[PDB]
Amino acid sequence: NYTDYFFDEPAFDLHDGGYVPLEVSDAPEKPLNVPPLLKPDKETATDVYYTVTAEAGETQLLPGAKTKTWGYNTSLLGQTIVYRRGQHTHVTLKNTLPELTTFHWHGANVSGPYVDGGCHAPVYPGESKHIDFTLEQPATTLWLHAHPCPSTAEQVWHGLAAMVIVKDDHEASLPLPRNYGVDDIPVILQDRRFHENNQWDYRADYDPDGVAGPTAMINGTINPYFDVTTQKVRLRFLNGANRREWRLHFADDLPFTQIGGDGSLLPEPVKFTHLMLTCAERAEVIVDFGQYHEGDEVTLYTDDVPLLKFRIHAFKPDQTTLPDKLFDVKAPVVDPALPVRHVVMQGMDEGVAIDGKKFAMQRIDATQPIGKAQYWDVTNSNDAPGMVHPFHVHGTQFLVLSRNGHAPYPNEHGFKDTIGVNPGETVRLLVRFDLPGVYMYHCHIIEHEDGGMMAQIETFDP
Amino acid sequence: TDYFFDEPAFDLHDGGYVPLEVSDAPEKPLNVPPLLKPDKETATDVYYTVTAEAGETQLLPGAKTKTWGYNTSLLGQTIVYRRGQHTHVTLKNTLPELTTFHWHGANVSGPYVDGGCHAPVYPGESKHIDFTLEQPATTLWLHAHPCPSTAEQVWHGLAAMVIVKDDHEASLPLPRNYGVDDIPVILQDRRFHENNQWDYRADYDPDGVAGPTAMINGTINPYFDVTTQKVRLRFLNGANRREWRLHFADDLPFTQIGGDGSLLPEPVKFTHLMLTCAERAEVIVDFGQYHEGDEVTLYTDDVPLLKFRIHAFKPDQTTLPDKLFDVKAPVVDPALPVRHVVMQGMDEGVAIDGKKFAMQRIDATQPIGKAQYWDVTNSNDAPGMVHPFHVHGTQFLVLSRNGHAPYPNEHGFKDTIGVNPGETVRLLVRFDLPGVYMYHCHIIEHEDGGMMAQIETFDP
Ligand SMILES: [Ag+]
Ligand SMILES: [Ag+]
Ligand SMILES: [Cu+2]
Ligand SMILES: [Cu+2]
Ligand SMILES: [Cu+2]
Ligand SMILES: [Cu+2]
Ligand SMILES: [Cu+2]
Ligand SMILES: [Cu+2]
Ligand SMILES: [Cu+2]
Repeated sequence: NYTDYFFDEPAFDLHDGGYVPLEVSDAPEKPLNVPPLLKPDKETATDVYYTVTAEAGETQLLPGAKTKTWGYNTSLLGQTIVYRRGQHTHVTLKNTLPELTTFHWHGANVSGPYVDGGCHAPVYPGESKHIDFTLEQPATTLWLHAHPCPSTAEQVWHGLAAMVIVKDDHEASLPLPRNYGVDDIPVILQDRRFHENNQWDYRADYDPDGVAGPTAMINGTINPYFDVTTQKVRLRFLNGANRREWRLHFADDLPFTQIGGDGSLLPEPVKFTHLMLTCAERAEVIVDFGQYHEGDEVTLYTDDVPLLKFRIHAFKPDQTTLPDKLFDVKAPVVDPALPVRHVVMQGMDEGVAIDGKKFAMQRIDATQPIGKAQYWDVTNSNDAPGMVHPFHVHGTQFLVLSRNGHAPYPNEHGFKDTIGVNPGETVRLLVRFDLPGVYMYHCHIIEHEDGGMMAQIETFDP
Repeated sequence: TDYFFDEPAFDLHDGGYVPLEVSDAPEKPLNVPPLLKPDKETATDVYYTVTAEAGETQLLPGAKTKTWGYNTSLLGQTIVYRRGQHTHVTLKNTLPELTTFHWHGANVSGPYVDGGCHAPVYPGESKHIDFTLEQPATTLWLHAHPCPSTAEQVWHGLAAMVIVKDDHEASLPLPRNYGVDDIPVILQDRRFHENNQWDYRADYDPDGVAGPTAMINGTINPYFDVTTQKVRLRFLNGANRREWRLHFADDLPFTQIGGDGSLLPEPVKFTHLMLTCAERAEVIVDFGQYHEGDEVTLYTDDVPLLKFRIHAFKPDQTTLPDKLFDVKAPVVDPALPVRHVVMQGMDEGVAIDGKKFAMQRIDATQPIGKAQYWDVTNSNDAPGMVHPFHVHGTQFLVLSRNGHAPYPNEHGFKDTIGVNPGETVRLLVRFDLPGVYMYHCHIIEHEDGGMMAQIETFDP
């Protein structure tokens, strides 16, 4: 009788003092919302042009009154944005909100601070900005969300997040579900607390160690079910919550195989029955429903709470099988002239800090040359009252070398931008920035990021 | 119209104007904020702790209203500063959000002491500032200044009066007994929601937020017990947008003695006085013609704000002198261009010189100790608002309005001027200290919407 998850059972959120259990909503079960693929304004093989518009509106979530929500090219979350490697991407960023926002491309190898779209890329109500870039990184699932400093939390809670899919030649060649909306779906995992008139009140539910409500919400849907019409289904899991951790497993321990992480395909497929994700992490998995019959419903659960029902229909057999090797991880060579960087995440509540300091806009906390790989030792110092801190770094994809001198977890051998650090643990990352800019590095529990557990590094060309 | 401003441009002609309505709530004594007791005070030094905190205040019957304040649940204890005295303040933030501590109208360095956009104080942390004011006696105030949102934080209730004492003002025949005959009159409005709670974002409007319930020193339907013949009222417009058009029953006269940055050169009689956001005006009222039990109401437009209950009082036979203060105007540096500042737009198109505020961008420079002319224009006409233009880290003089005389109460030092639609005012502006100072419209929703720039001052 042990935990089924890789992380440290005592550190789990369910052990927190102000832990909010998930509760099942009485709302009607309804089809999972699959956000439309965002149609480009114009597209050639060399160039793509998109308009992305932050906007306030209303969404039917619970029965009765509609919930006031924000979203991208929609009233909640966003239309899914497809980018291609090597394709000159051109984006118009339009803000029609009553408040100034930011357009952060979490996981995008792009310049900073302006394209990156973090704390220093404000966009006022009414005005537009124009960005352009060519991603040179592997196929993966990234995402877009707001990133004012503060409050990233409030804006994400309002509903500013959208899945971003990055396509490439290698990933296209592999035998994988790719029919978006049919056998390949977003699974954006969030929670909310609904107040009177089914409205949200971030500030009423504020907690300095993380905001979480009882009602799970997947792709802006309550009590979702999904209609399976293929044997294999591809799930792109994104933890878009402000603090909650998802411990994912089917009711009957139905196996699934993870094929992707944050920043790339995994080098090899990894079989799971139980998958934990901290804030901002992604995991792409293939589920096989071949043992089931028409009419059966297999339910996906987080801990002991049902999240997502899969209604099984008729499907043609799928004989295909995954290769031993999905992707070639080309590790950089550490620059020997560089020392080891030590980053200590510390404190809790309003005490949060990185290397003894709260985030300041005008202060540069670190530098690193472009093109030069470096070992980062990252430490979560919190003691017994412990929390798994998802450490994130803008403008790169790192490799995970060790966890307390031991091997990294079996699903951490590919490229990642976010790694959960257990209380007391030091992890070692191999980090390289390709481009010049100012990039944030922070805990992706968003309430702590708004509270000062954020710092910034400047990359430069020698 | 009895007021100096342009009647067509008044707020009550605005598109989504919100008229004040009188609350059904019972009459009660005007809250007079206590004077903040120093930690330690000598003749050369003073040491304060200012704590921004969150709590609950009984404002209407039923549930309490969740508010913010400095060293209290709502607004703040009145802070006293002396010219030439080394002041030592400790800023403590116990709010669940980050904030700022701006000393509106204080000649202090920027950008840290100024406490503008660049001076964040996180939850749980403390900062330490020290300074010495070399400016005349007047009424300043303290309030939150994150960029953004100043408007949200001021709404929550973060404002407090600040009194600057000096030797000249002490020597004058003025009511000076705080809370007895020398009172704050902090003029605000609010909209009360279910369970008497405020909700800024529900009430939001890009052209300014106004609610229908007047609130004076965090009091609803206040009355004040007059126990002297003369009473000094320190008017402060702490509203987000609303203009106050002040007058008494019977058209009882009052005398303005001071404005934002100084006593007026001479006293100015009024029956009707108008104030835009962030303006302060100090007036003496005389109730010598009234008797035991008489009530005199102070109105904005047709709406009662404050009831003065006259009691028996000793006759006060003192008259004010012809001259209150000497205004020593700096001379323009002749080698220096006229600075043209244009406030444009309304709603989401608010801008200054065609640009929205960028926290990394310096829009202007000026040498310390050299007075320059500032021509400030308000472009919007037809749908027009009186824009109260404000400059950090200085006290300017008003030279002209559209090439004509300034208003009768603009011959003193000021930090905030109401500019009518289409109007160019000329200011004479000098900066004593080096720093980075914001200048902006003080209709706060425009401030937050980007009608703001920043100037940098340097030693030549
Ligand atoms: Ag904790
Ligand atoms: Ag208007
Ligand atoms: Cu992110
Ligand atoms: Cu990011
Ligand atoms: Cu970030
Ligand atoms: Cu101010
Ligand atoms: Cu100011
Ligand atoms: Cu304005
Ligand atoms: Cu200001």
